[PDB]
Order: sequence, then C-alpha cells, then structure tokens
Amino acid sequence: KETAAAKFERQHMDSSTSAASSSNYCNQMMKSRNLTKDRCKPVNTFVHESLADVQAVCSQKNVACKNGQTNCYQSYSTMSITDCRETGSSKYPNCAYKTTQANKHIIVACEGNPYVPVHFDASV
Amino acid sequence: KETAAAKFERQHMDSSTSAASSSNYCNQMMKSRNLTKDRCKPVNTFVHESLADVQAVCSQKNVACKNGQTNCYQSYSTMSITDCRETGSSKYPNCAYKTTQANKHIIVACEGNPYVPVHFDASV
Ligand SMILES: O[C@@H]1CO[C@@H]2OCC[C@@H]21
Ligand SMILES: O[C@@H]1CO[C@@H]2OCC[C@@H]21
Ligand SMILES: O[C@@H]1CO[C@@H]2OCC[C@@H]21
Ligand SMILES: O[C@@H]1CO[C@@H]2OCC[C@@H]21
Ligand SMILES: O[C@@H]1CO[C@@H]2OCC[C@@H]21
Ligand SMILES: O[C@@H]1CO[C@@H]2OCC[C@@H]21
Ligand SMILES: O[C@@H]1CO[C@@H]2OCC[C@@H]21
Ligand SMILES: O[C@@H]1CO[C@@H]2OCC[C@@H]21
Ligand SMILES: O[C@@H]1CO[C@@H]2OCC[C@@H]21
Ligand SMILES: O[C@@H]1CO[C@@H]2OCC[C@@H]21
Ligand SMILES: O[C@@H]1CO[C@@H]2OCC[C@@H]21
Ligand SMILES: O[C@@H]1CO[C@@H]2OCC[C@@H]21
Ligand SMILES: O[C@@H]1CO[C@@H]2OCC[C@@H]21
Ligand SMILES: O[C@@H]1CO[C@@H]2OCC[C@@H]21
Ligand SMILES: O[C@@H]1CO[C@@H]2OCC[C@@H]21
Ligand SMILES: O[C@@H]1CO[C@@H]2OCC[C@@H]21
Ligand SMILES: O[C@@H]1CO[C@@H]2OCC[C@@H]21
Ligand SMILES: O[C@@H]1CO[C@@H]2OCC[C@@H]21
Repeated sequence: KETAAAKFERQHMDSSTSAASSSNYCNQMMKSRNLTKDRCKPVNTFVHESLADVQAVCSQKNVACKNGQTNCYQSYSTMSITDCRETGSSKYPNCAYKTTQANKHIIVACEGNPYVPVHFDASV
Repeated sequence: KETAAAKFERQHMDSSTSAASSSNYCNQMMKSRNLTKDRCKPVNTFVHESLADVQAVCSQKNVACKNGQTNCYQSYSTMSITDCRETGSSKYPNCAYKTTQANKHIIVACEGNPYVPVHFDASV
C-alpha cells in the first residue's frame, strides 16, 4: 500500500508545469496518476507549485476541515491549481474530465512526523 | 423542517451584498443564518449573486459531484463568493470564522421540479 503522504503526492502534485497545458490536461493526468484504474475518480485537484511550497502549507493558517477535524491548513498565498471533474459522456472505463485552471488558496489536512499533507480538503 | 431548497438559500445565498463587507462578515453571517445554533458548522460558502443567477446554474455545465452523483452543475461564469471556515480559538458556543472573499465558479447539486440547488459542492 502507499503511505498517506505518497498518495497525496500522486493524486495532487504537479510541479512539472506552471498550469494546465490544454483542455486535455485532466484526461491525461487522471489516467497517468492511476486515478481511472478501478473507477473514474469523480473530482481531483492538481497543484502546480513545488513540493516544498505545498508541504509548507502545514505550518500556515490552521483552519477546520470540512468534516470538523482540526488538522487542516490554508495557504497564505494563492497557488496555481487545476480542478479535474468528470463530465458528460464519462463512463468507466471511458473516463472523461473537464479541466479548469485557477489561482486559489489551497486547504490541506496534515499528519505525521514529519507533518505533511495527506488530504486535499478544498481551494478558495 | 426546511425544504432542501430553502435550506440551500439559508446557508448559501447572500444577494444583499456584492462581497464580504469586513473580516467579521463570516462571524456575523454564520450566526444570523443559524449555522452556529447547535454546533459550529466548520465550513460554509456564501454566494453574492441574485437568487436567479444561482438557480440558473442548474441548467449550466453538468459535472460529477465529489461523491460521484450526476446531478451537479458548474457555473459557466465566476461569481462573487465568501468562504467561511472555523479558525483558531473557535469552540462551541464561541464560534469564530475566517472570512475569505473570492471570485470563482460555483458547483451545486440540483434536485426537484422545479430543478433548483440543494447542496453546495465546491467552488473553482
Ligand atoms: O517549480 C514550480 C512548480 O510549477 C511551477 O511552474 C513550473 C515550475 C514552478
Ligand atoms: O495562471 C497560472 C499562474 O502561473 C502559471 O503561468 C501561466 C498561467 C499559470
Ligand atoms: O499554455 C499555458 C501557458 O503557460 C502554461 O504552462 C504550460 C501551458 C500553460
Ligand atoms: O490553462 C488552461 C487549461 O486548458 C486551457 O487551454 C490551454 C490553457 C487553458
Ligand atoms: O487523451 C488521453 C489519452 O488517454 C486518456 O484517456 C482518454 C483520453 C485521454
Ligand atoms: O499531460 C500533461 C501535458 O503536459 C504535462 O507534461 C507531461 C504530461 C502533462
Ligand atoms: O515544511 C516542509 C519541510 O521541508 C520543506 O522545506 C521547507 C518547508 C517544507
Ligand atoms: O488543535 C491543534 C491545531 O493543530 C494542532 O495539531 C493537531 C491539532 C492541534
Ligand atoms: O477539493 C475539491 C476538489 O475540487 C474542488 O475545487 C475546490 C476544492 C474542491
Ligand atoms: O443583486 C446582486 C447580488 O449581489 C450583487 O451585489 C449587490 C447586488 C448584486
Ligand atoms: O470582487 C467582488 C466582485 O464584485 C464585488 O464588488 C466589490 C468586490 C466584489
Ligand atoms: O468593502 C467592499 C467594497 O464593496 C463591497 O461591498 C460590500 C463591502 C465590499
Ligand atoms: O472583502 C474582503 C472581506 O473582508 C475584507 O475586509 C473588507 C474587504 C475584504
Ligand atoms: O461579531 C459577531 C457578533 O456575534 C457573533 O458571534 C461572535 C462575534 C460575532
Ligand atoms: O454582517 C454583514 C455585514 O453587512 C451585511 O449586511 C447585513 C449584515 C451583513
Ligand atoms: O432557472 C431558474 C428558473 O427561474 C429563474 O429565472 C431564470 C433562471 C432561474
Ligand atoms: O445523468 C443526467 C445528468 O442530469 C440528468 O438529470 C439527473 C441525471 C441526468
Ligand atoms: O464547498 C466547500 C466549502 O469551502 C470550500 O471552498 C471551495 C468549495 C469548498
């Protein structure tokens, strides 16, 4: 199995590009990151910043997670992100995603020692 | 009990202002909209557009909800919104919220006849 931290990296980190390259970005990334393997993951966000910048969020603004847990953190600054969301004719195993690029604060849940992101809660 | 539609209006509609008026906007609105009555609701978004503009989202871009349901819709345009999130010393019944104003697409789940918003899924 993956560690929680490694799974966060796989699902949510894209430090290789400053933003989505095209309207097919999500189709490509959801597939290559193994998020369409056993089902179509309905919604997923990729962050276009360094791993260090995203891990740093765990020592930024402490806020409540959507479920009421206390280990969530909101980035002080906005970050380049891409929201990927299933759309239209999407039906496993023929997944299809809408790509929406934006610049927003991210909110992540952190755990462990070292204290690192393990869930993407939301973006604002 | 409230209808689902009326509950959405109570939790999520603020057509009276173009944006959050101050850093205390969320403290005021979470209280006056009864979201701190029996507990501190951890996270909640208010939309600063007409009720008609928000209801109109139900006939815009059909996308998957975070849970995989198919009745979610993403606004074609961005809208003025305020994210309210519990912060710091927040402990029922002394709720405390961080106010973050932004301009984003909204995603809502719709139901019924007439087909209207019943849940706020996310914003991008
Ligand atoms: O390293 C960071 C991660 O993504 C940004 O755009 C390209 C490089 C920048
Ligand atoms: O808007 C985002 C922020 O930085 C990226 O470079 C091109 C656009 C991307
Ligand atoms: O097309 C836009 C412009 O720059 C971004 O980096 C990858 C492609 C994005
Ligand atoms: O960054 C966004 C994502 O895809 C669009 O087409 C290229 C740039 C636009
Ligand atoms: O374009 C890419 C290539 O393969 C992905 O699955 C469908 C289309 C996606
Ligand atoms: O699919 C997208 C398109 O550009 C990114 O770099 C590698 C693949 C990524
Ligand atoms: O918080 C983590 C710990 O190491 C990274 O470099 C700076 C911040 C990142
Ligand atoms: O409530 C506080 C907020 O962050 C600390 O670490 C986890 C919970 C502790
Ligand atoms: O975390 C979820 C995934 O997509 C949504 O956009 C903002 C955050 C929401
Ligand atoms: O009616 C709409 C709802 O909120 C906007 O700013 C004030 C009026 C506008
Ligand atoms: O940014 C939002 C969009 O419209 C509002 O008027 C003042 C700022 C508010
Ligand atoms: O202060 C800003 C400027 O205009 C917005 O409408 C209410 C207050 C907001
Ligand atoms: O709109 C945002 C929300 O609160 C800030 O102070 C007033 C305007 C700023
Ligand atoms: O400022 C307002 C007034 O009452 C709310 O609960 C705490 C503070 C909030
Ligand atoms: O609390 C906020 C401050 O301004 C809005 O109009 C009525 C109260 C709302
Ligand atoms: O979709 C709903 C139905 O009535 C409202 O006025 C236009 C759109 C709104
Ligand atoms: O799958 C489609 C998408 O919208 C229709 O109404 C509910 C589900 C139907
Ligand atoms: O719906 C939730 C509530 O707050 C988050 O900001 C974007 C949407 C997320």
